[PDB]
Amino acid sequence: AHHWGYGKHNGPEHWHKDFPIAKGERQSPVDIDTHTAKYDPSLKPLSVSYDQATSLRILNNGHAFQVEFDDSQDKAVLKGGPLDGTYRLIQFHFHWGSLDGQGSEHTVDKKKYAAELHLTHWNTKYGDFGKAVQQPDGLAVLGIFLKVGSAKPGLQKVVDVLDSIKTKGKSADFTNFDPRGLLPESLDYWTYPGSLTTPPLLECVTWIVLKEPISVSSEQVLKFRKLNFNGEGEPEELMVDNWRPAQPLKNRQIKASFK
Ligand SMILES: NS(=O)(=O)c1nc2ccccc2s1
Ligand SMILES: NS(=O)(=O)c1nc2ccccc2s1
Ligand SMILES: [Zn+2]
Repeated sequence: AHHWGYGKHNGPEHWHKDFPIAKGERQSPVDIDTHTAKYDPSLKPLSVSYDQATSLRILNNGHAFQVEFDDSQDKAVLKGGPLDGTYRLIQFHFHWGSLDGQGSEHTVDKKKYAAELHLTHWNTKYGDFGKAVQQPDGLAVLGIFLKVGSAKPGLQKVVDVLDSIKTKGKSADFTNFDPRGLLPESLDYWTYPGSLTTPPLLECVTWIVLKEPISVSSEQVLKFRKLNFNGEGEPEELMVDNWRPAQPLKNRQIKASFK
């Protein structure tokens, strides 16, 4: 079974041995070189439509924590921007570091942020998530950088439940959470074709990375770092540095929605 992780012996540099697409042509994340990225006037404004979102549950999956949504109908969707059609929000999760100087997956002119939020959506034309990941336009992931400064009020409900899902396989009710409280003011973005950043690393994602980071407090991110990779009663391994480094851009163009 799957035994990949972010440890000293099963981290990103090992993944290719069980997931050979790790060395593929459209892997994520990437470094965003802001001077090479081209303004594309043909891109549209994003439409983030989360007014009817229905969060359900939060889970420690042994790699991160994920907040899951009801994706059995169009409730919270992403449209527009580089996308054709409608993409349903299935879950969000974060990647973060052991200290504030690393944690993001994407980088901007080689700068690493303290963490990165991924809101994961799937293209409804394929009917279910499992079919969507097998298609080059199957997923859209909205990525948002976190820097450490002032607290993010809309994140606090998430941090306050983490004590209850400390170890792998623990979950808790997480209804009535509004993900709009995790967004920055501006929806200016970069976009490029890429992949899932954890195994199976499938090349099925249209990445939309917001230019404006959100600010979270040191206290908030410190609570992320108290989670465990391990299961209950097992030797404690703090859940930190659960990010994949930047991968080769190869023959891909990063486009900007803004001038
Ligand atoms: N990262 S992986 O190729 O999927 C993997 N690494 C390791 C290391 C030790 C035991 C099993 C596995 S499975
Ligand atoms: N980190 S991510 O590219 O947003 C992502 N990776 C995976 C892997 C398996 C299932 C869902 C997702 S969402
Ligand atoms: Zn992710």
